[PDB]
Amino acid sequence: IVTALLSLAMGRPVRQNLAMTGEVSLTGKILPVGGIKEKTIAAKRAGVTC
Amino acid sequence: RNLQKQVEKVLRKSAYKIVSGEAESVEVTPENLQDFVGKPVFTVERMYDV
Repeated sequence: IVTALLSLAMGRPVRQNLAMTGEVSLTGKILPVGGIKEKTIAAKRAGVTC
Repeated sequence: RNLQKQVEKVLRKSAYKIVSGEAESVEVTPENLQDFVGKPVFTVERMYDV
């Protein structure tokens, strides 16, 4: 969501085929998320490279 | 109480690894412990550094 807004703020598209995930806590220190194997297989299925 | 459940679970899986597995004497260790209960629940976050 953050990177979404930021892209919109400047109009620059995000670099293509870039998936990401995480959590942010009002100062940007990303925090762990769980279940990573399932998101991993989904990303491999979608062809996203990064 | 809840510790009691994890202890008995570690034991019973040792039992099945005795009865017909490829183990004559289990000896749980921190590296192989992951197999016996799977992914950790709680973490040691230390959400920030300074």
